[PDB]
Amino acid sequence: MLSVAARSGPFAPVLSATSRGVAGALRPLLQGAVPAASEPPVLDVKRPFLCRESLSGQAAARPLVATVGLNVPASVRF
Amino acid sequence: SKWLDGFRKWYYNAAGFNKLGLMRDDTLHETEDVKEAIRRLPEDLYNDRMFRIKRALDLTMRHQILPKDQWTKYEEDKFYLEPYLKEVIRERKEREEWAKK
Amino acid sequence: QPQDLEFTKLPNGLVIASLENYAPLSRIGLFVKAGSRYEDSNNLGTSHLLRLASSLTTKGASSFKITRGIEAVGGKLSVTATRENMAYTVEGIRSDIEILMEFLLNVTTAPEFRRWEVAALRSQLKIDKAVAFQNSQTRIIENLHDVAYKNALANPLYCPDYRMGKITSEELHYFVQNHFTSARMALVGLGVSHSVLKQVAEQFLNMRGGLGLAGAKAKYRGGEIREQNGDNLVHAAIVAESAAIGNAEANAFSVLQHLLGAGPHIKRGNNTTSLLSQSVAKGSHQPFDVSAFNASYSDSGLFGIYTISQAAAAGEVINAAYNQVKAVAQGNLSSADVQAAKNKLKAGYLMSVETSEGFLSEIGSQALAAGSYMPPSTVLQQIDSVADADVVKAAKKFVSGKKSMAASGNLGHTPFLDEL
Amino acid sequence: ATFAQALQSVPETQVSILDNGLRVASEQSSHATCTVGVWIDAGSRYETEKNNGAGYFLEHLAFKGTKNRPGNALEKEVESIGAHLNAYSTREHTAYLIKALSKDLPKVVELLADIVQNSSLEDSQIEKERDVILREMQENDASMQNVVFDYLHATAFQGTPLAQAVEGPSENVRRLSRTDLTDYLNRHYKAPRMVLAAAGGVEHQQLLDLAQKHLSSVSRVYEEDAVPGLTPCRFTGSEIRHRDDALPLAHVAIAVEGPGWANPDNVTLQVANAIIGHYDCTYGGGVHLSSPLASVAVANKLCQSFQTFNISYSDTGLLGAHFVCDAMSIDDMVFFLQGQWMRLCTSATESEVTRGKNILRNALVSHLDGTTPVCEDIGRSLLTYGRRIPLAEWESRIQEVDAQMLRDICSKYFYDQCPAVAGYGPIEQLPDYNRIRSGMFWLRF
Repeated sequence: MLSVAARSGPFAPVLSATSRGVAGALRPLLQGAVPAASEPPVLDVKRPFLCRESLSGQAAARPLVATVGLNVPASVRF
Repeated sequence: SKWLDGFRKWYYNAAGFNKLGLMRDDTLHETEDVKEAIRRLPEDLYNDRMFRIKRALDLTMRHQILPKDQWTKYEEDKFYLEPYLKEVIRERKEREEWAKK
Repeated sequence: QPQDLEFTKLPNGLVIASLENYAPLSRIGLFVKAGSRYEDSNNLGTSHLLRLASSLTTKGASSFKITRGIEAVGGKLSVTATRENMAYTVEGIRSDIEILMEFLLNVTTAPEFRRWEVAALRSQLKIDKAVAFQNSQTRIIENLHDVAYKNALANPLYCPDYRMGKITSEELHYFVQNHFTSARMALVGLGVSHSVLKQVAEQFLNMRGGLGLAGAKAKYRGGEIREQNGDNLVHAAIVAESAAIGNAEANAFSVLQHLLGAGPHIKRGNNTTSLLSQSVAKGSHQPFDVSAFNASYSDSGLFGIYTISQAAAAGEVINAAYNQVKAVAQGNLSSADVQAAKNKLKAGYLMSVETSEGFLSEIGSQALAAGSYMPPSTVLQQIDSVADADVVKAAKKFVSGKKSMAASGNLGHTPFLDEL
Repeated sequence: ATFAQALQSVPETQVSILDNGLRVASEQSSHATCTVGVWIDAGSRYETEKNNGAGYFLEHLAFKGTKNRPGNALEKEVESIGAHLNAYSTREHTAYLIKALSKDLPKVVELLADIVQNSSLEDSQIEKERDVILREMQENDASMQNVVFDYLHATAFQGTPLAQAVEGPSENVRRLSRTDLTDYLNRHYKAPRMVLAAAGGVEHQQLLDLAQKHLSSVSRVYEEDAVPGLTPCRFTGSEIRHRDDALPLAHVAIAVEGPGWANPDNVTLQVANAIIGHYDCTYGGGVHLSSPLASVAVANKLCQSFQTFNISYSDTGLLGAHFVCDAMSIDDMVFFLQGQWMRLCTSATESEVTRGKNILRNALVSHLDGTTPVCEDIGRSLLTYGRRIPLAEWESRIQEVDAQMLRDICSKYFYDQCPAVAGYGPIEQLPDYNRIRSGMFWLRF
């Protein structure tokens, strides 16, 4: 009884991930399907930070505040 | 008047869209403002309208009509698309006036 | 009256503050205590949808009318939202401040919230959240509040991904009818007459109920979460409870924040006076950014250290910063450094006030918080009245307090809270 | 209490000249703080390709030690008085700025004079900041917009000192030495091309006395009469395309030759830029936006963002539009942008012209709200116009602007002109130069 299936009764298919690399002779129960998950929007790539002088100033020291506007860009201040 | 309601009911029966189960707001032509009104319709009204149009198309394919008791009548011909369509017309007239300015 | 600020309070609880400085640009702000604090688990993101729905069709002006009229004036309409409060700010020429105030109060007091409009706007909610989370500090601060509080401040300032597609116009109307009430708003103005301000106050804002729903007092919980996302730098915020807005303890905590380093004053500098940066740079050879995070609210505060470092050196940076704050709590400090911190705080507050946008924001925040004007001279007086013993007490309170940690990055060497 | 009365009530700045020709200007407000800065008329337009990163090196090394205060002592004094410190450099200008209180003005001006006069450049600090510049060049190469603007500047002002970027090439950064920095300091940091600008709770008499105390000896004379000179830089119609399809978005900037600083068409072209407008994907306007380009961008979902720029240099400028979009909307966005440009060029209406004028009023006053932008405006105005243009004069120019002369000036500057195009990213959809020119003339007008 040195195994997850022989110890956890209903938690065996939860603790054990089974992958059929080759399709079996018998059909499997609960085949499942991906219901067309959405894609996050494509945005501009934020710059990386490689030197400490340009790294300074980006550690937050104030409460988070958001700002939207009719004709001004939505900014966030830290 | 009392004469006007009876004449309107007779003309409504002569129109013939009640015999296929339609309503007036169903039978009005789908222009741009009408399309905006249907987009602004709630889900239940949109589903009932879509089923009514589909059943009407099936009936006209079969060259038949609904039975007499199942025809819609003048008193319960609800005008569901009327406020949405009126608001779309008002907004389009506002945009037209701003374009005129 | 350019010499002072005219200040009145209506019998329904509304606050009216005005200053006639004869500025070419006139500003009108409406400050409401209707932030993300006042949401329970059932209507999360309603504040975000309201903030993005501040340009919809209203009972008095359509969305097309609002947009075209405001951009024909050329003035600006904006919403600035915190956890505590929202601010609806309009600015424009003095000749068109009347119609700008009409648009502002039409979009605040009576929005229709048509369901097709919010159905089209929830995609804009998703896009705005993505743009806000383009940088990682927003995510770190949101996670920090979420693990610091049980309720009323753990609510995210941005709409959850599941709640996108679920926020209804009924929920928006419920939120507005329960929180957009007269006793919790303040209508402030720069370059406008107090008579005009009070006239439009009783012309629009007279028909709202009262105090409305209170809140949930924001109980503290502590704990930690760690988002491993494989980023090139590791962000880590370790905070604890502090005082609320309106306390000498909160003033001491702000002085302590500026003593440990609230950020750089010099572009591309070494930050030679900030004790956190000095202590980290004593034993590091990597890029880093360490600062004192401070965020007070109406009933609770958060004070701690924010560190951005490399993946391998994150533990060393966090330990050095924590040992520096531990030394401050033990009492390793000088009165000259405390005076320099107070001078930094005075300069920062005065530079916040010097801009008319910041001045309007401070006026509205003070009107919502205390219901009275505290002059900058008196603010600097109490800032100077902060003592260094209270700074040591605040540092000891942060050291001894229960910890909340939000970390993100590649955390193979980032320590845990029990290891600190 | 009208707009013109308020602009009359705006306080007037004061300008004075020292004995060495250094300009000293001040605007007094009721603010408790002050912004004191030094603007030097020097930059990449004066660099001659051998010291192409000298200004960037100097603004990195001016705060890392001086003769009187060595190493970090100036930083210690700045943090002790609580002042914010800043610097930047554009292709014509180099600015140092200090935001502080009104009671620390002598210390602020002494620190500014010591920075611009007695900057000690140690070789170890030179090497350290050289490594910093290499890392920062890598970071700015990773930044999408700066690459496109540098590409646009190069492909528009090629063969001239205006093509080279402010940071300079990495070869010149690595091979630049201390003697080149001393040559740049002794050649370009002259007295009469310096403006000491103060804005806020500052008295012009006290500022002039402090400038006489500190900035009197700047050595305006030249080493062997090696006086430089302003040379015109040609504008050319051209494009650069850095195709790299792995990047998510495409940045495209299209510009034409500008009017210059002293040209009175700047107000008209800024009004036209207000007509075209700007948009970001997070804008709350939606379909009902007054700008028709932004409206069609929302309606067709073309661009992530676009903006209109009018960058002006001595008798030249880059004037155009920069947009970030996906890889499948570049052609449509170029088409719509050129269509809006020539709608402005051919059929401009008084209603939209008044809308853009009011937008420009709001933009100028909102920019000039604040001590630091007032100081920046003072410095740039004295460096470019030779004087500070008052808000009443600006408003008079906007009153002079109407639809007919806007139409004439737009037809002068946009219509049938060869543009400069800078594209970066998946720009296969971006049209050819011939297609861009064919959009840059209409067959119906």
